[PDB]
Amino acid sequence: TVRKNQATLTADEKRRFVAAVLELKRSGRYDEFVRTHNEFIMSDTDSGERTGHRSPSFLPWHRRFLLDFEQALQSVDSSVTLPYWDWSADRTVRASLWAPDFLGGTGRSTDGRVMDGPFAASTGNWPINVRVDSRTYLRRSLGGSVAELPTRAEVESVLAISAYDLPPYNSASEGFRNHLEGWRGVNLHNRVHVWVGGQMATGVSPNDPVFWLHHAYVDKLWAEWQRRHPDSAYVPTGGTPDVVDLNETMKPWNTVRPADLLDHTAYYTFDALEHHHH
Amino acid sequence: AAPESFDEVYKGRRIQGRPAHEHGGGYEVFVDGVQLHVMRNADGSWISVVSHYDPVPTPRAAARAAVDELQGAPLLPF
Ligand SMILES: [Cu+2]
Ligand SMILES: [Cu+2]
Ligand SMILES: [Cu+2]
Repeated sequence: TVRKNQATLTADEKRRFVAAVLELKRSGRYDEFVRTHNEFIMSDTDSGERTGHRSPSFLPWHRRFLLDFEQALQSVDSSVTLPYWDWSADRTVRASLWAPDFLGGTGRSTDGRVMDGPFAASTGNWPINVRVDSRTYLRRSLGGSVAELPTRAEVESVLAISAYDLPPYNSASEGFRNHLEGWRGVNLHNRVHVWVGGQMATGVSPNDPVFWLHHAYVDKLWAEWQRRHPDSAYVPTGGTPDVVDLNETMKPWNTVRPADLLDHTAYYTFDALEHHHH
Repeated sequence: AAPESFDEVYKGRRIQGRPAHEHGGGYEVFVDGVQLHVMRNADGSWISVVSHYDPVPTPRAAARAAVDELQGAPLLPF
């Protein structure tokens, strides 16, 4: 399985990815991914149990969630893998990502409604069913609530942080995980959600197919961080209330631990991932 | 100690807050009488389910951000 930069997909790969996503939507499978994500983001709390977000397991949890989704896509078309969106590189609304042959563009100013691409409400192929308000159409406001996506220099500053995570293992932490997640520092992952706007800014953010491409790049940055810091590993490593320790299993699956997900190459490789070096 | 309650009409909609599949909130917010899930972060900031990745300083600020996001739409209960 090779995960490729979205910017590099052929027209055939874009077609096949879109069709597979639309079939998971038609069959009812897609919406249950949105529902699972919303349940964890509404339940994960800084002072209590936290598994999907605001916690060290943010990265392995989303790695396994994306694996579940990719496997569902491959059950429809075995050639499809999740592409990733390097938002440090492809940082404008003119990016091919947002073209009508791929995800479609920004929403119109009146109501945020996306008007083009395969996921526009007018196609009849993308009802927003798992939602927090009456509106049933995909919405975006690219660059509306925050003006810029993270830059490569900002990403590199986060990648240079040596500790994976630190007590209190939540949104107040120092360390790589919370800086990548974005609750402290220059803010990588949370700011991208805010930049897309629409459902992507909400707990039901997998309603926008760009969710998967954003998280596939966050997941690639975890892999890059490991290559920069081969001496650093997941923490905590046992006996921490409310937090998933290294060898503890994770909900909702219950059968997989962070330890089983640290090495992505057991499941997929990237088009390019630099070797450890000085 | 929880924030104070509030009640106002913001952009034509009634927003209310009070101390009290989702976490066990110590504070409740309503938009036109429909509960809006909100959450407090460790640093004292707030988010809501319609603006989950963008902390704001207070539960009233989260309610106002939700009204701005909804653009007139009724909220659906969680
Ligand atoms: Cu998430
Ligand atoms: Cu996310
Ligand atoms: Cu070395």
